[PDB]
Amino acid sequence: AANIMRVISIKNYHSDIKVIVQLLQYHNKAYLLNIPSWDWKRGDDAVCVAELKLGFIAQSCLAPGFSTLMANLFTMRSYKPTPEMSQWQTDYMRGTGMEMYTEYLSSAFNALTFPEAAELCFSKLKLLLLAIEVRESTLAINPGPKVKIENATQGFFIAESAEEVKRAFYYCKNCHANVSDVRQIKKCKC
Amino acid sequence: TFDDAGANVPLITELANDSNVQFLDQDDDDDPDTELYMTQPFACGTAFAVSVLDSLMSTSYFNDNALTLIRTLITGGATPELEQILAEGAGMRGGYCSPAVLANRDRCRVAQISLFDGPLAQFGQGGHYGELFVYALRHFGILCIGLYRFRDTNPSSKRYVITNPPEDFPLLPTDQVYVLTYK
Amino acid sequence: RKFDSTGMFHWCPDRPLNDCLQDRSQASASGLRNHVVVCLFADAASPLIGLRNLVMPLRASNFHYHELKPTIIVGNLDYLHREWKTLQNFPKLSILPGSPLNRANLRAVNINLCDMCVIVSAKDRNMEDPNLVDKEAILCSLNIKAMTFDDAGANVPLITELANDSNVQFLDQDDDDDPDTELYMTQPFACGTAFAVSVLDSLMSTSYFNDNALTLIRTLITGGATPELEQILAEGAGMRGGYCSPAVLANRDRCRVAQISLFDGPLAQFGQGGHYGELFVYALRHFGILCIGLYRFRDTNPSSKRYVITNPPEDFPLLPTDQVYVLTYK
Ligand SMILES: [Ca+2]
Ligand SMILES: [Ca+2]
Ligand SMILES: [Ca+2]
Repeated sequence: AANIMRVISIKNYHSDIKVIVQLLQYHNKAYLLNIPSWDWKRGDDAVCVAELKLGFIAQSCLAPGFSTLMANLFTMRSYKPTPEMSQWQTDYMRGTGMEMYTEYLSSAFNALTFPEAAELCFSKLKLLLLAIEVRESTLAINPGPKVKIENATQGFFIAESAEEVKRAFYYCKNCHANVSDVRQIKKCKC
Repeated sequence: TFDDAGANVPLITELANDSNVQFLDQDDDDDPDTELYMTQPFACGTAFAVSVLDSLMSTSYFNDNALTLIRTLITGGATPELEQILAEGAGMRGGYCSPAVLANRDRCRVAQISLFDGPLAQFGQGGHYGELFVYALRHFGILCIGLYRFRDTNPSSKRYVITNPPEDFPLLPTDQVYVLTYK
Repeated sequence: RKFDSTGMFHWCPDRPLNDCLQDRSQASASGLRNHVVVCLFADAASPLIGLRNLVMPLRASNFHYHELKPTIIVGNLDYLHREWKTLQNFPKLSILPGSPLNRANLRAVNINLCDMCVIVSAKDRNMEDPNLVDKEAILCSLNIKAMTFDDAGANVPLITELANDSNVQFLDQDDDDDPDTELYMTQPFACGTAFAVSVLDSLMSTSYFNDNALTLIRTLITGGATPELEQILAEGAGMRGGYCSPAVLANRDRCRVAQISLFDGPLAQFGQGGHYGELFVYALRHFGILCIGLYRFRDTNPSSKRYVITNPPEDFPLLPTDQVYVLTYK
């Protein structure tokens, strides 16, 4: 109730402000969906922690570890070894260094299918591409061979840092990005 | 005891207070200065707590689409139209559906598959995660995102999750693979 | 038809609340139009607000039975059970039990076709701090203001009663709020969309300086509740009534405050650039209508918001879209 009154206050002061609010109960989301100037298409958003909580554990009933797989992608953390960690703890902790990032695919991906673009990201760029924003626009997760990469397609990647995913924006094919150690991709198709 | 066992029933518990994760498991080596995500019950997917969801706020600011990606996965496909319909207070309306709306039943989902048997089992005998990834993407359109591996490589049934392994990462025949899939 | 025993109000023999209770299908099947909707917000234990004081003016005997506005209360049923003993003597009343914030109750009630939606609360006046005190009333206003009635929405007429005056700022948008303005200067009060008990404080001093002026306003606002009716209610028998003699029924010609439009009919000549003084004199002479003010659109071009002008100057220019407040006998 207190948080809804704050969004009502912020929107009353100026309707166009992007408000992102944290909510504790799913039935309370209905109240702010009904405010005259709440608009999800413009950015307004409600992080309902009851919805999200029960959603992660429900998907774990179908894939037995997803809630940990997935809840680690949405906190920034950097992998930092310590020599007393067991093998499983080093393997686990390397994985916790991952997050999900958005980046534009370079023009070198144009007219590939999503399967070629994903093989290319994984094998050459060491990036896990998992989705694309298809042009109004719509998200597609793991789309099949029917879907082509269009120019300025935004993709969703799992990677260790935003400095990794830039490689997909700078990847310039036979023109310049020819060489096989990933640290070297850093400049355009000059 | 379920004599026709017991510590092998799969379980996930939601904690009101994260530091209580230490009581949740034995053979564990607890330490109160470790934060939740490093503890064995969370690494095994046996525990969850709302504190790991705090950083969703900043992801809604930096890339709102990423928050819609996770919401479409975790809700199993709840669109803003369904949130709109629920906000009318009539409850969830439904019935028989037209082929044109029923077309949306081919949604991508996160499934889990085993390297123990079937066509991927060739990678379980000392293959590497990169070989598996490329093969499954090409033959099945399966997009592999991680592993679920036994902690005791010899004892207990506890498994831990490895997100996005390196291309050269060695597989075991007992591993399970997380996959984005259409069927 | 039957009236109360002083002939001042329409009357009905008692009933059980279940005669007037309706579900959403019954309410939606009923062709409610030009009605009053009361959106009550109450807990079962919360204090009685005396809805009789709302309904009784709407059943004033000077209206014909066909022109009484139907009334429907949307609210908590356990509360309305203990309210009902006071309401059970009024015709054309109904109850849809449930929350006014459910956007279904609102559609079943035909909220888009009503003549007034009243938003009212019985909740504790410091259930929490002064920012939470009107959150249900504010949400209910904003909810109705957002709906879509495609066969709209922000043109349903509404009046809300505020427990805390400074919350008037949340009640409307396109508004330019300022916390140092006092309630009577704010746009929602100037439009008749908001009310709060703080504007009634100065009645105390008017009772001292001229008690008759307080009886004037009470006869208008109650629709004719005389001290004899207050005496009869104080006997605790409830409101007694039946068929009435022509000698008491004579009091059905009471003066009332009505509102009329300059858009059409005989006064429309003044809407084409006439002045308020020309209108006043004409209507007083031809109809015995006594004009006391205007209700004019704020946006003279957009929104349906109108503001009230009390007693304009003789030379004040009229618009064809104005409405006039009138004291009238018929
Ligand atoms: Ca990282
Ligand atoms: Ca332990
Ligand atoms: Ca305002």
